[PDB]
Amino acid sequence: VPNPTMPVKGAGTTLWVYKGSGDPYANPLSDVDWSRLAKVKDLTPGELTAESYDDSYLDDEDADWTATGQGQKSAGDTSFTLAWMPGEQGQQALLAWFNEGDTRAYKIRFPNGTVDVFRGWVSSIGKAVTAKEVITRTVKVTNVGRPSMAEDRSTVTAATGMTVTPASTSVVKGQSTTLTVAFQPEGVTDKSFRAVSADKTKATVSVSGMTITVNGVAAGKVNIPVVSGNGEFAAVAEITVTAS
Amino acid sequence: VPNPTMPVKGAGTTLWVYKGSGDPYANPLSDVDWSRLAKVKDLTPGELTAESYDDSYLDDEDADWTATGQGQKSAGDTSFTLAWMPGEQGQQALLAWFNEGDTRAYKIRFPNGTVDVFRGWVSSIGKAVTAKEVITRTVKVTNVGRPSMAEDRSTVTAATGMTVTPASTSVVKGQSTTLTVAFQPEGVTDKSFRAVSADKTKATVSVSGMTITVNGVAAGKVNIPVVSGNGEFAAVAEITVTAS
Repeated sequence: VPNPTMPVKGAGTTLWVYKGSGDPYANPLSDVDWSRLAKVKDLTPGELTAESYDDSYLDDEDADWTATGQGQKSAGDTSFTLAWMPGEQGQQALLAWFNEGDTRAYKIRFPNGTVDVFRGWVSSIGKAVTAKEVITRTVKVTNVGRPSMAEDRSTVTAATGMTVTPASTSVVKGQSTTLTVAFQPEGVTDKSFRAVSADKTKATVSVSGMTITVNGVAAGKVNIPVVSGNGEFAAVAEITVTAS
Repeated sequence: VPNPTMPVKGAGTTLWVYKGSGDPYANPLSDVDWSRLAKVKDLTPGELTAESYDDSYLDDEDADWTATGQGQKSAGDTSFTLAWMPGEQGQQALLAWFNEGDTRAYKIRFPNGTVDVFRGWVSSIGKAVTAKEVITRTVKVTNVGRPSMAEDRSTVTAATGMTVTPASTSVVKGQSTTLTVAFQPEGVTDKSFRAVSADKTKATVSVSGMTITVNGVAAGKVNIPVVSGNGEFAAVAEITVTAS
């Protein structure tokens, strides 16, 4: 249904702020570590510009027509107003973003399946209070550096398939077992995953670089659920733990 | 028979115009100086309107129901239509009223002995021509200021009494006598009067503030009439003027 080669109606556009660590430009399709800014009244994305550089010399035969070239670009000034919910995360995190000069990353997700991720710092936080109208919070973010348009991530293989094969063997205290995940639907993929223990007590799990290590902290039958990327697919694995 | 505490049938309503100086609001009942607009086909009197004003503040607790108050009143635009008699004295006065921005006073007399007095300027003058139907003149008056409704007056003592005490003696050239009129039908009165001269040769009367000065311009025997208000009561006195 989402066709990036046909015009879209705009409704359904979403705003997120990168609350994790690492490279936000790498895999922006996944929603992991992206806190959502809900209840957006209106949005005005930044306009990439370019300064004009004068490229005229004295020797240049004839000067009837001006000659110029491109200069510095300076993507900047993405603004948006949302509803005022002072006691909800994403909005408190927004005020925290304002209170230091942090240059954080933020992404805009469009209904046609494409993403536009920028990186900037908050330069304005306002508020409009009138009767018979919901109080709105207005934000403005000055963008720094080169952004990441949706015209760069034009590959998208869409995945649509994965499997999780665990060891499913008893693990003794202090020893780490390795779990396997196949995320190769014809090889090319553009998604990640995260696995989190369903009890957090009988075992400790760690997922890093396609390496899933599970340690049998306490005896029993631990269940490790894994969810891929934003959460299109998921799986459940079991690992026994023996007291001996 | 006219009972202002019971509904009336509406037949017998009359239209009058105040073609004089003074306060029409003072004694509307007295038809003195009021010119009648006879042959009224129909009449739609003005509507006492009142604008709305918003009395809502931001700090007001709750706004579920609107809070409003009275604003400006602007009562006017009473219309009527009558038979078209261009050569009639009273319709030429109406055309003169239209032809300048004069804001004159007019009154409507109702069959139950009550009067509504408005003051305004003529805003629409028209005609309707059709065979088998009397040609009609249509008028519309935009009222200004506060009217004097029939509900403002509630006492009306009805008078029912007046007499005259004249000098009824000789008058010398260059010396004027005083004629007095008693208008005390048990104290309270709501009517004025006027006096005339029969010949305008032997003597003439100056009338103002109940004071009537009769001066014998020429010798002889003259009669001075007095008429109170619309003509309900009258009186006649005799004054003699001597040559020496």
